[PDB]
Amino acid sequence: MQVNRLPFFTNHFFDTYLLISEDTPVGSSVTQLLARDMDNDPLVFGVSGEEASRFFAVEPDTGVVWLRQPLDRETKSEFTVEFSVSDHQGVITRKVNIQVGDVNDNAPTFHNQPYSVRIPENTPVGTPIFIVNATDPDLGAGGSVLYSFQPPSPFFAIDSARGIVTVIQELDYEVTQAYQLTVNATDQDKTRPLSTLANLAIIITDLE
Amino acid sequence: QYDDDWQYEDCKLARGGPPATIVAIDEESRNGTILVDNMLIKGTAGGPDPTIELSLKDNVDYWVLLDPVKQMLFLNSTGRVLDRDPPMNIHSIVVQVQCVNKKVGTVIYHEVRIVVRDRNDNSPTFKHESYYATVNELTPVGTTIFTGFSGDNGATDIDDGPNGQIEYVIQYNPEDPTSNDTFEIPLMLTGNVVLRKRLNYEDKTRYYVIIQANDRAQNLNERRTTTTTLTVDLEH
Ligand SMILES: [Ca+2]
Ligand SMILES: [Ca+2]
Ligand SMILES: [Ca+2]
Ligand SMILES: [Ca+2]
Ligand SMILES: [Ca+2]
Ligand SMILES: [Ca+2]
Ligand SMILES: [Ca+2]
Ligand SMILES: [Cl-]
Ligand SMILES: [K+]
Repeated sequence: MQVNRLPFFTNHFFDTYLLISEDTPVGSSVTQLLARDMDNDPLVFGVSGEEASRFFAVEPDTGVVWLRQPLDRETKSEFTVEFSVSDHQGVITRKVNIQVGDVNDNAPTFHNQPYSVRIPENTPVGTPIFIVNATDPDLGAGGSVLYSFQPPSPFFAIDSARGIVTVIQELDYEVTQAYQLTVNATDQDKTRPLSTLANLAIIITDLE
Repeated sequence: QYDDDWQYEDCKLARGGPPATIVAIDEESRNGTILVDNMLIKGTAGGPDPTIELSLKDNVDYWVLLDPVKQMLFLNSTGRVLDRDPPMNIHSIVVQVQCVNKKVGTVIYHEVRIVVRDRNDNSPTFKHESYYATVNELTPVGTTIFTGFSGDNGATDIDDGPNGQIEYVIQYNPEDPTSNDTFEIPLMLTGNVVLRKRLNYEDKTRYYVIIQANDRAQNLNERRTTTTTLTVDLEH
């Protein structure tokens, strides 16, 4: 009599990796497991492991793997996951590295708030008076920050790359004692840029 | 407003798709192997009037070399090997290509992941040079008479997946012809040996069983094999 032969997986992704974008909706199919059995046994598929199980479900009879809860690359950017296939006499398992793809889903967060600075009325044109900084944890253009004033100001400019704020026109206390500027920090994602606002208070101190 | 946004283009990707650039190569690939043909970053690094500066960050152990002009990444493996198997266990390399826009001063990091694919560059290896079993002449046929390949006492293979999984088979021994007829391995995965014919101490007291282990590489022509002997002595 023929001893049972155990099934084996055929997917070529076990030899490299599987990519899933972090924007995959819950309930979507992310791949399909494939296996053969020399006895032509009907096969049941599954997933193994505590954490893998919380993110992936497998339709037992077809091997379609789907997404049980949202992925977030900033929170966990990869998994090692173990899939199983059984012919009812034995179970075999095999691991795959799953890489999580980025999308731009974060806006920048500013550092060292709140932002306020006292400068004297006689501070000359060209003088750097303040530095703003924000970071953004997305990859690529989605994580590179640009700074600006919204709207721009006739008395101050901010360097778009470095966040350095300078005086660009002589000040005058009697006309304006204090300026409330809105600073915008945006990422540079091509299709969905995201941005964030902070206030910058500039208080002018008297002289004559 | 936004007439000047053309100067922010340099350092951005000259392709669509996701931000990470992900490629695969074989373990033990030769020095100078191309890892990325073309990073496809907008702008010109080097030459007499570059619009960008390009360089590598988090290049741990200097596995990756960059040619900024061609925007090409290469493997730096002189004096060593890129080994996915124990003891080295390099399954992947991740580096950042930092891109500085010269005109506006913006910096963009482009992540590159290199996934290392296993080769069947390792053969099964037996823990001992030879193996031994004693069997009583009255052992019933069907009885398991040797279990010594259990729990890494037998053959192992340091590759991953099927490349590293072992099957055991008995071969004919031209110098002890009946040994493959008297003993069998019915379950090739365990390599346990079972008695298949009644023994007779007055006829034959010693058997030399040739056992071959093989791995389970997908291509039959790339499978590796190793041989051992099991000597079976009868007792009274
Ligand atoms: Ca079967
Ligand atoms: Ca996210
Ligand atoms: Ca993201
Ligand atoms: Ca972002
Ligand atoms: Ca190797
Ligand atoms: Ca290997
Ligand atoms: Ca092997
Ligand atoms: Cl400051
Ligand atoms: K192995």
